[PDB]
Amino acid sequence: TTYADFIASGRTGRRNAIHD
Amino acid sequence: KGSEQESVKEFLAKAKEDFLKKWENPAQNTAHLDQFERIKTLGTGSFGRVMLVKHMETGNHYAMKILDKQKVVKLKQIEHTLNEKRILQAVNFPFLTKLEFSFKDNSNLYMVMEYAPGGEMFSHLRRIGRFSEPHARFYAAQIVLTFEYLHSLDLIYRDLKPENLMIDQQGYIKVTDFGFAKRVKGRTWTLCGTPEYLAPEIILSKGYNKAVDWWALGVLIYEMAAGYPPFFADQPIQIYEKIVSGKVRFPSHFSSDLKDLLRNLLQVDLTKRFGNLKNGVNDIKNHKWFATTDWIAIYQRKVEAPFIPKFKGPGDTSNFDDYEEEEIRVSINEKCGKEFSEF
Ligand SMILES: NCC1(c2ccc(Cl)cc2)CCN(c2ncnc3[nH]ccc23)CC1
Ligand SMILES: NCC1(c2ccc(Cl)cc2)CCN(c2ncnc3[nH]ccc23)CC1
Ligand SMILES: [Cl-]
Repeated sequence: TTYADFIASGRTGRRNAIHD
Repeated sequence: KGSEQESVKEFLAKAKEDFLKKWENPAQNTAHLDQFERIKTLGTGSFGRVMLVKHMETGNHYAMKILDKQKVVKLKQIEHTLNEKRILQAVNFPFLTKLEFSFKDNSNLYMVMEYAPGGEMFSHLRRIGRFSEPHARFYAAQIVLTFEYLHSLDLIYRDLKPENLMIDQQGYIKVTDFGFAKRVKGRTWTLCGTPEYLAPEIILSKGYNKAVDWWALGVLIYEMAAGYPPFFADQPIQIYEKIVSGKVRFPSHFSSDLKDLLRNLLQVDLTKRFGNLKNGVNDIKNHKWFATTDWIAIYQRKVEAPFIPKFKGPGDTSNFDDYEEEEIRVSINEKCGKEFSEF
C-alpha cells in the first residue's frame, strides 16, 4: 500500500528545510 | 469595528497601514533574557532552538526562539533572519504569533511569541494517521486566510508544512517558522523550503512568486487528507523528479471536489494554478470543496474545532516531544555586531 511505503520510508520524521 | 462594516479589501487595506508603520520603524531591544524563566526546549534546529519560558513580571508563558549568531552566519541565513524578525514584529493576524518581544546579547538573537500549547500539527497528523476532509478543510481554511493576509502585504511565506503549523488551546492553528518569509513585489530566486513542498518552478531554478505558497497548500491538504504527501521517496532528488513531472495519484477515498481542488493547486502550469489567476485567492475560497466553510466565522474563531488539545495548565508541554536541554551560553565578547545591527 502507499501508506506502507510511506511508513517504511526515511521521511516520516520531521523534515529539514533545504538551503542553497 | 462592525462584523460587516468593512469589505475584505478594506480590512486588508487598513491592516497594511498598520503593518507598514511597524515595517518602516521596527521594534528593537524590548526585553532582556533575565526577564524570563526558561522551562523547557520545544524544538531544536541547525542554528537555533525554541524554549517555553515564563515572563517573570506578568507570569505569562511564551515561546522563545533563540538563534546563535555565529551559526546563522555559518549557514548564510543573516538576511533571512533579519527578514523573519522584521516581518514578525510588524504582522497581526488571528493565525500568526507576532513578536511580543525581541532582543539580542553578545551570542544570541531572541524572539518571544505567544505560546501554542497544542504542539505541532505534525505530531498529531503522524500519530492519528490522517485527517477527515472536514478536519483538513478547517486547517486549510485558516491557511487560506493567512496567505491572503500575508500576500496582500507583499509577503511570501515559503515553508508551509505540518512541522511549522502549531495547534493552540482551542484547536485553531498558528503559522509559525517565518525564517524564509520575505517582503518582495517582484519575483525572487532563492532555493529554499522543504523538498516535499517545493513548487516545480523553484526546483527548476526559475524566478518565482507567491504562487509557490499556493502549490504548498495543495501539498499540505493532500498530506493532511491522505496521511502521506503527494511526492515522497527516500532521497530529495527522487522527490524533485516526481514534483517536476507533477503526476499525482489520489487515494480512492478522496472526494471528487478534493481531487478537483488539488488538481488546480498542484498545477505545474502557472497560468492555470489556483491562487495565481486573474481572480486570485477567490478561486480557492469559492471552490466547491470549500462550499461549506464560513470564512467569516473561522476568522472570528467562532467555529468549534474538530480536535481540541489536552490542556493540563498554562505551561503544559505534554503535546511536545522531549529534547536534550543545552545551556544558553552568553560570550563576554560581542559576536557578529555588524551582521545583526538592525535586529
Ligand atoms: N468584514 C471583514 C472581515 C471581518 C473583520 C472583522 C470582524 Cl470583527 C469580522 C469580519 C471578514 C472576515 N475576514 C475575512 N473574510 C474573508 N476572507 C478573508 N481574508 C482575510 C481575512 C478575511 C476578516 C475581515
Ligand atoms: N517548527 C516548529 C517549531 C520550531 C521548532 C524548532 C525550531 Cl529551531 C524552530 C521552530 C515552531 C516554533 N515553536 C513554537 N512552539 C510553541 N508555541 C509557539 N509559538 C510560536 C512559535 C512556537 C516550536 C516548534
Ligand atoms: Cl517560529
